[PDB]
Parts: sequence; C-alpha cells; structure tokens
Amino acid sequence: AERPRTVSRTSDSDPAKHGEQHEGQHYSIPLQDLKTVFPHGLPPRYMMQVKTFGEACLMVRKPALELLGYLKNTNFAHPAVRYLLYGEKGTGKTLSLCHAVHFCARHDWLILHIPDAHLWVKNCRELLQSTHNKQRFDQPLEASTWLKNFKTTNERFLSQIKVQEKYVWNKRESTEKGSPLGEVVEQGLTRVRNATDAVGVVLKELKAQSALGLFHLLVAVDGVNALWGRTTLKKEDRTLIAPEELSLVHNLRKMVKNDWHGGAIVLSLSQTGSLFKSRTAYLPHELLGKEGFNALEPFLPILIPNYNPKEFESSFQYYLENNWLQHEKASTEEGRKELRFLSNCNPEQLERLCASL
Amino acid sequence: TEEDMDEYVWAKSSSENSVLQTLLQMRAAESSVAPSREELLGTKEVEDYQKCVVRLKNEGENEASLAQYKESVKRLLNLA
Amino acid sequence: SRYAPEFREPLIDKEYYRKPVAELTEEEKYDQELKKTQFIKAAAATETSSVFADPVISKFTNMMMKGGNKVLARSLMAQTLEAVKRKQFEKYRAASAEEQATIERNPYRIFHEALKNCEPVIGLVPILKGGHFYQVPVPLADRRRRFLAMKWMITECRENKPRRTLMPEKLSHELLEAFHNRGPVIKRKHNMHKMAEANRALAHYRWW
Amino acid sequence: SPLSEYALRMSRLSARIFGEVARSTDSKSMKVVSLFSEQPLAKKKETYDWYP
Amino acid sequence: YLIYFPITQDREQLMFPFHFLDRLERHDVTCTVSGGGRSAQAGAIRLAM
Amino acid sequence: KNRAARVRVAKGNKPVSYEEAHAPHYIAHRKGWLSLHTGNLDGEDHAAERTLEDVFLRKFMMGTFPGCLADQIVLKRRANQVDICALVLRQLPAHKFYFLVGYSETLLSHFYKCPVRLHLQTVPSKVVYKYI
Amino acid sequence: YYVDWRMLRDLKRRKMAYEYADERLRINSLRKNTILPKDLQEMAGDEIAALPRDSCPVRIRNRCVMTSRPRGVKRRWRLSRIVFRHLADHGLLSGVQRAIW
Ligand SMILES: Nc1ncnc2c1ncn2[C@@H]1O[C@H](COP(=O)(O)OP(=O)(O)OP(=O)(O)O)[C@@H](O)[C@H]1O
Ligand SMILES: [Mg+2]
Ligand SMILES: [Mg+2]
Repeated sequence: AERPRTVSRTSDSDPAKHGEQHEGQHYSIPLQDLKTVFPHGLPPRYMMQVKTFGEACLMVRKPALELLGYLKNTNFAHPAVRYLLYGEKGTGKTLSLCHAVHFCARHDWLILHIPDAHLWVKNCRELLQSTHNKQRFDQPLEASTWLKNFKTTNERFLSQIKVQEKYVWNKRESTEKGSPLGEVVEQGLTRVRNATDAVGVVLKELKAQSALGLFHLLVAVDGVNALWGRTTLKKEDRTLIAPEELSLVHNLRKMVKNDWHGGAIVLSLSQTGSLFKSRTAYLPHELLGKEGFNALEPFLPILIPNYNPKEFESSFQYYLENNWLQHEKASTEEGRKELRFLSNCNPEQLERLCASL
Repeated sequence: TEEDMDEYVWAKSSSENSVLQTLLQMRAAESSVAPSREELLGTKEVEDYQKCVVRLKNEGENEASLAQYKESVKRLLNLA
Repeated sequence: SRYAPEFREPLIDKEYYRKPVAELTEEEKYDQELKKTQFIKAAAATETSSVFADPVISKFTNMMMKGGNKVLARSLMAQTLEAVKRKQFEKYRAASAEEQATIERNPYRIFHEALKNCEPVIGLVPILKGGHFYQVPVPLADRRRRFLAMKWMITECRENKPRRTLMPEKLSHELLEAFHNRGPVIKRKHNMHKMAEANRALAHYRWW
Repeated sequence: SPLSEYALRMSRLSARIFGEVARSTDSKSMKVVSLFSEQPLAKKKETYDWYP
Repeated sequence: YLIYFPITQDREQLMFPFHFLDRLERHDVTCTVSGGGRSAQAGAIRLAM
Repeated sequence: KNRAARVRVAKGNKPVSYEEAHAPHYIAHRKGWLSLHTGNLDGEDHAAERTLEDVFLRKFMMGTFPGCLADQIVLKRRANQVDICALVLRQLPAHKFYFLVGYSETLLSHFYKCPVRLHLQTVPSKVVYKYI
Repeated sequence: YYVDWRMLRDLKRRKMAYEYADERLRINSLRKNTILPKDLQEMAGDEIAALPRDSCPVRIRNRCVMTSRPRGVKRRWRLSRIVFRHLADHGLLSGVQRAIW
C-alpha cells in the first residue's frame, strides 16, 4: 500500500524543525538553497537523481538528527568539536553531512565546505612550487575551483568580513589591511598563480576572526581521511609526494584542529576515492591511520548505518512516488522483497538496483 | 618513540597532549584561572577517556568499542 | 556434455509448481509425475526465479559479452536501460499533459518493442550456381529472426559510433530510435526485405 | 616508513645474535655471502659423478 | 553477503533458493565457502543452502 | 601404431609369458613393477643411481646364467640390501647353481658395496600365459 | 670405453671443474662486490681468465649416461627421453607408470 508514501514526504523544508517524528521522511531542499548552499559536495549519483526527478529530497534519519542536535547546543565559547561520520560504503555519510551543511547555512553560519579532499591528493596535472615556502607545492586548478564555490556559498559574508593584515600577492599587487575578504577571493580567481595562496589567506582569516564573535564557521570536510594518508603525485624527480608538502593539504590540516572557537567541524570518512586503502575498510582507524586518528582526537564518531525497516519502506515509496520503479513487478510485494535482499537495505545499492529497473 | 611501541601507552602520548590542550581551552573559556596539568588529567572524565582510547588502540577497533568511546567523549566534552 | 542424455532441463517457474493440482493440464500433470523418477540438470548460475529476470535481456547481454566478461556486459546493459529511462523522464517532464500520455517511460517495454521492430520476416542465403554467387529468398525461423535483430543492434553500436561516445549512450539512442521505426537498424531490415523482393523471381535455386 | 634509531639499533642487535650480516651491504656485496654459504655447482656430487 | 559478494549476479544466486519457496526474510544462514572464484563460490553456496 | 614393448600377434604359435603379453598401459593395472626401490618416491634422491645399478644387474645376471633365465629378474632394495629374485630353468646341474650363486653374490657385493643375496626359483620350463 | 668421444670430453670438463672449484670461488668472490678497490677487482678479473678454459663450469653439458645424447635428457635419471621410455614401458623403473586421466 501507500501508507509509507505519506511517511515519504514532509512539509518542513527548514532543517531546524526536523525531529524524531520526521524520521524516515524526505524533506525537499529549496531550489535556491541548492544553487547557493550546494554548488558542490552532493554525491555524483545523487546529483543525477536531482536532475531527473527535478527536486532534491533528503531523507531525515537518526544519524543526521543526532548531529543536528549537537550543532544546536553548540557552546561557542568552548573549543570546536570535531564530528566524524564513519560508516560502510553507500550508507549515506556524505548526505548526512550535507544535512548539517543545510542546517548551518539557514542559521547564517559561514560555510567552509570541502566537497572532496581526495581530489587534492591525486590526478593533478599542474603542480607548481610555493613562494611562501619553497618546500611546499601549489595546486592552481584545484584551489581555483574551490574558491569559486566558496564564493557562491558565502557571498553574503564576503563584504562584512575584512582582512586584518596586509598580503602582498605580487610586487605590483597587494591587499591593504581593512579591505573586504571578497578582494582576497577575487584576486585568487583573477590570477590563478595566487589561487593556492588566496585559499590559505581565507582559511587563516576566517579562523582568526571567528573567535571575535562576528560570525559562526562550519568547517565541513568530506573525505578527511585524505589529509593524513598517501598521495599519488610525483615531483620533478619522479618521487612520490607526501600530504604535508602540498600547500592545500597543509592549510586544511590546521582548520580541522580544535585550537580555535566560534564554530563546529564536521568530518566524514570515505574509502571511495581513497589511495592505498582496502575495499572493505570503513572504520576510523583503518582509514585515518595512526597519524590521522591522533590528529583529530578527541572526536565524536557518528555511525551511519544501513536503512532500517521504516527507512527502507520510505525510500521504496519515494521511488514509486516519482514513477522511477517502472518495472511491472517492482510495485508488488515480491519485487520489494527481492530488492530488499539484493540491495540488503544499503542506500546506494537500492539506488543502483532501482536505476536499471 | 611512540611508533616503536607495540602496546599503546596513553601517558605522554599525542592523546594526552590533545586532551590536555582541549581541557585547558575549556577551562579558559569558563573564565577560571589557569589550572594545573595534574588537576585536569586527574578527573574521572579523563580517566574514562583514557580507558576507551587504550581499548581502541590495543584491544581492537569495532563498532561496539567505538560506541564506548563516543560516550566518553560526550562526558569529557560536556556535550548533551 | 557431462550430463547423460537422460537428464531433463530444469523448470524454474515459481507459480507453476504452486498452482493447484486441478489447474494443471493432464499433459503437464503427467510430466510432473514422470519427472519424479528422472534426473534433472542443475540450474545455471544465471537461471533464477527472480521476477525481474527477462530471458530476452539476459540473451542480449551474452551477445555483447567479450571473453567471458559478464560483469562488464551486464553493467553495459544496466547502464543502457538507465540511460533510456532517464531520457524518457526528461521528455515526459518537458511535455504537455496530452503528450505525456503517449510517452513511455518503461525501459523493458522500449527494449522488447524495439527489437521486434528490427526483426526481418524473410532472409537471403548466399549460394553459388553456374560459377557465380546467387543468393535466394529464404523464410526465417523464430530463432533466426530474433538472433538477427539482436546481432544487427550490437553491431551498429559497436562500430558506427564516435570514438568518445560509450555503448550505454549509443545503444540507448538506438533502442529508442528503433522503437519509433526510424533507426539505421530498421533500414538494414528494409534492405534485407528489399533485396528479397528483387530476387523473388529466382527463388528456384534452393536445394536445402 | 623510515626506521628510527630504536628500530635500527634493534636490527643490529638481532643480526649480531643470529649471525646475519650486521652492516649495510649492497645487493652486489651480498653475493660474497652466498658464494661462501652455498656449495659450488662443480663440488656437488651430481656434477662430478654425473656419469658411471 | 553484500560485502563478500559485490557483484549483483552472485547475490542473485543466493536469492534463488529462498525466493523460489517464498521464504525470503525467514531464515538466518551462516556460510563458509573456500576455493574457486566469485561465481563458483556463489553457486557452491546455493546448493549448500 | 605403437610399437613400444608390444609382442605383436603372430599366427597363434608364439608363446608369450604373463609379463610379455601385457603392453605398457597395463603397468600398475594388471602387472606390477620388476624393480622396487624408494628412489622415485616424492622428495627422494638417487633415482639416477638406482636406475643405473638395475640396468647393470640385469645384464650381469643374463650373462652369468646364459640361457637359464625363464623370465625377467625382480629386484628388491630394502635398507642397503639388494635382493635378486629370478626364475631359472632347470637346465644346469644343481651344484653349478651353487657356484654361480656364491660367485655372483660376492662379486656384486664388492662392486656396489652393499649386501646382495640371490633368490632362485627353479621351473621345469618357461610358463606360457597365452599363445599369440 | 665411454659411449663416444663427446662423453669423454665432457667427463674431463667435469673433473677439471671440480679441481678448480675452490680457486674459481675465491678469486671470483673478489670481483662480486663493491667493497674492494677496482684495481684489485680488475686484476682478479685477469687471474680468473688465466685459468684453463675447461675449469669453467658453464662448459659442462648434461648428456644421457647410456647413449651420450646432448638434448632430451631428464635430470632425475640422467637418461634421454628415448632410453627412459624403453625402461619405463617395460616395468623396469620403480613406480613409473603411464599417465591416464
Ligand atoms: N539521506 C538520504 N536521502 C536520500 N538519499 C540518500 C540518503 N542517504 C543515502 N542516500 C542514497 O544513497 C546514495 C549514496 O549516499 P552517499 O554517497 O551519501 O553515501 P556515502 O556513505 O557518503 O558513500 P561513499 O562511501 O561512497 O562516500 C545516494 O546517492 C542516495 O541515492
Ligand atoms: Mg561519501
Ligand atoms: Mg649448457
């Protein structure tokens, strides 16, 4: 029947209203919030679902409700707390983290969202050296893409916040103290050479100014296990590089530390895209390692499990509510029972199996 | 060094430094006068957190053992 | 074969076994009682009672497989159906209520009706008589007619596609274009029929 | 990973106990140990007594 | 079984015994398959189940 | 056609023994092995030396008992002992066999440096398995 | 008498390589390293060359012990394929049978 179809949608578009009663219900994300809060960071297959269905709907779930609870009760005076979303493949860690990014975005926090951190430790076709420190390298294209997305998300706060120091980009170009933070971002996009340095200034400025009570800051890093792992980038000597040597990885490692206050850090682990990790590794120590685990502790691990019986039925009815499950036997009880066995209640496998059907 | 050791020793480790740094920032935000190192690491909250980290490092990491670590963090960080 | 000729092909129809005894024709009823004292072949790894298993689609997958790469061939077929479902959803959403009714969004029904549209009734077998190669009109069986439709599709996509396009994108665009009776595969079918009409008079030169 | 001082000094203490090469020796120089640890081909009973 | 058998066809082979008798979600199986490849190991389990 | 170790058909007048009648593919099926040592077992040494010693021991016994051997000899090695079991026709006088046994044993013990014993079973005439 | 003149020449190669095995070991050890001066290594490179050519153990060929056949030999029995088949097909090899499977 369609009894869970009533439970397959909720009218509370605002993430603050959501509570345990709303569990297993899909809340539509406003169109403006997609083109502002989420220009990046949504999984690639989910983005396909948003294009075909014509609407983004994120199931409310207990893991993401627990996280939103901690964020509401945040003690800004105390140091920032790192929340680590760890789970098996396809369980929804990225979309559980995106739910928190929507909650903070609506409360006027400053979103610092790193959609994927593995992209910065592999498949880099331009790797320059850094003037600030010659030992480090600069990834111009990777930094340039992030800045364009960071600008879109935080465009409102780019005029209020103002630099507290002077930054000399070139002999002929420098940033005077007091100028809006938008100038630092604008220079990075205009001059790709400085892009990897504009990012460092942005991270440094926001980290320092957040403690002044001007704004809240959400450091949302998905794929955080990339920072303290290994790379597949080679130097001019054809010798593999280390994560610290990269400028982008070096700056970000500071933001995920609890040495500041005035915001919250939300981290996610992803074996997908990871370098030199097993296919069946999902636990925090397996992916982070000894260096990554020690770097982030004390952190709060939030397990993202597979769909429970209530959530699986809600997900099944959502696909049926959009006419996605076009196979004649899918709507039947034997179809549903079959898909429950093949998918095994895994969110990703259910999406993949239903895509072909 | 710490890397050489086969059995984790929380005393004088990266964990103790990271924990002590957090507790020092937590007491400073409270506006209390700077506290002693032994005072911060003698509390029961820190005692339990030591036991959980050691279990993860030596006994083994699993969803059950990670759940115990989650509760210790909540008590240590005064989270609801 | 490692199966002696006394072995019987397995019947994997779930409803057939659970039907009431009276609902079964006595011919079918006889076979069940006979099969109780006979040997049955083990079911193949690709033979299941799943409600989503389509024999035609399973066959099309095997005709695309290369070197025993079934995972890749099944992936290409799964991606194709998805590529066709996503292409019809776009058109359905971007169409008026009147147009929306006609648009079909079931990929399994677009695949079967596409193949059927590419099946040739008659064929041409190439023969040599009098020192030249004279082909002659032939009537095609149900098995040869079905094979030809699938083979012509898997050959148009494999070869006559741009270098950077992928099979899930060329096959989807051909199943849908054939489903409307306008694709190149349909032209291949027209040519085979058209050639037979030209040679209809000279059907005599067949000995098989 | 690199070998710290504790790691390296333990390896030398082990090699000293187990009678293994204790210094850092190139692969080329390890053939001298093989030559003098293995019976040469010409000294094996199969070679010199191949024929009746 | 979703972890051990990442391939869809291998999981379907484990579904065939239960799905046939409409007994899905009514039994708990513990398997121990050693030897062969991915497809041969799923088939060995199917007969054992 | 295979010509190896096959006593080919005549016209029903050739008397073949049990050993001669059976072709190589019946080895280990209908007829056993004439020599039994441990040198061809898995992970065992000195196969080459045992095989060469057998070849000589077969040529030596033929020459030492010329025309007096009804069938191929059977060689049995246990520990360092060698045992030669031969079916011998009753052509020679009895005392001549005692000489050839004492001679052939002593000579073969000082040549291979092992204890060698000769076991002789005398038959009235060659045993015929079938006429081929 | 050995089977042929080729088996005799090989026998001498095997008896002179046994005589010069220690010598060619000690001298060649001085060259198979990177710890000694290259001047000494170049000089040992000439002492080894000066030894008689039949001392070199790479000039030994494994030949059938009974027919002196150069190729086709089986090292466990030291017999050519042709001679080994005669003994095997007759039940004269202990444990060797035809392979049917
Ligand atoms: N809360 C949710 N709402 C809607 N769909 C969801 C939700 N959680 C999971 N899914 C489905 O599961 C798919 C995979 O989710 P997601 O990529 O977020 O998981 P993940 O654990 O981060 O994956 P990976 O380990 O590959 O990084 C999504 O594309 C979507 O189809
Ligand atoms: Mg993810
Ligand atoms: Mg040679």
